[PDB]
Amino acid sequence: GSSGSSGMMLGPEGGEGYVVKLRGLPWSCSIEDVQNFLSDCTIHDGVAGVHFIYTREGRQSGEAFVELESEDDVKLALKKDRESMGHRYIEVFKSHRTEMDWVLKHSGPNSASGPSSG
Repeated sequence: GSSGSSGMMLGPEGGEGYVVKLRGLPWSCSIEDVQNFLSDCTIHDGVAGVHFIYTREGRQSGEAFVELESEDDVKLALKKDRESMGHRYIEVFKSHRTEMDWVLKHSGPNSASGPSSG
């Protein structure tokens, strides 16, 4: 059985990690709501594992990524799909880390075309 991306540099950068994207979150959604929402999941670094998505203006688009500890967590998170958080509905989306990185760098109200280098 060949599963789990141990690690590789050559070819397609293999630096992804168990992550999930939550949509439909309330404009007042806080790391806490997420942590409890994905209880069945073991978020990595807890609060230090949740990444909310913002617009170029500085608002809460609703999207919010969340890092996990292991694979199982991912499969479990996907179970919280079309869920109900507080007074709204939440939608889980299977995503990797390498992605949550770009989606963020180019999400907040302050991007400035990423870093100087280019």
